[PDB]
Amino acid sequence: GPGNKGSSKREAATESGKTAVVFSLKNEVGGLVKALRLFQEKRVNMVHIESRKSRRRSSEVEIFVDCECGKTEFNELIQLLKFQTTIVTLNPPENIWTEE
Amino acid sequence: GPGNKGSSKREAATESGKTAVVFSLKNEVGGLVKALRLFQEKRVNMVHIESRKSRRRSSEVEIFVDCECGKTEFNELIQLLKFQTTIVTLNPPENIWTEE
Ligand SMILES: N[C@@H](Cc1ccccc1)C(=O)O
Ligand SMILES: N[C@@H](Cc1ccccc1)C(=O)O
Repeated sequence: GPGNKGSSKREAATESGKTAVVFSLKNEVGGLVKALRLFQEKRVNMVHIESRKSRRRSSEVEIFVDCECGKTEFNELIQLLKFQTTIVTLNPPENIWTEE
Repeated sequence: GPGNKGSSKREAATESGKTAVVFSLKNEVGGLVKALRLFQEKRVNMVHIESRKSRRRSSEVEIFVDCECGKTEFNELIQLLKFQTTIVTLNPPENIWTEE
């Protein structure tokens, strides 16, 4: 039975998609690592990360995290992130582009 | 070697500048948080962060971290970062070039 062939195996996938969420936190040191460690807990790797800091004396800053993961996993992760801070923006900042 | 009790009431803002370093790590999940937690240890906040992922099947990825801190503190931090991975790129001056 086993050991016969199996040199190649195709895994099914539910198409492809991306997820992104804007997470806000205090401009404290290490605030970002606590936000990203949650992604590590769910074993979700990020593909892009960008932080924006305003000079309007804002105590809080917005950090954009882009990652690819299942929508269910994503929703669960977002719910955990929402615990730390209220997230009302779940859209990417396509308004601002970067040279990259 | 603990010092004596005292307080530094002398401060100077004569020295000012920015620091940046390119830190490379494996494309593992949570690799970035370990890199950034070191900044937290030195109480260094980052002002900009950007990660680059290639599709050339590179096991390692390069993450750019920009922060403002003392040069001495920065050098010490870099030395700690160098422990985790060899860093040969330290924000090179690609703006100018020479043909020596
Ligand atoms: N994929 C790695 C490195 C990385 C961080 C952020 C953006 C892109 C890549 C991680 O999740 O730690
Ligand atoms: N200043 C905060 C948030 C931040 C992260 C990265 C870039 C800019 C700001 C921190 O160091 O966690």
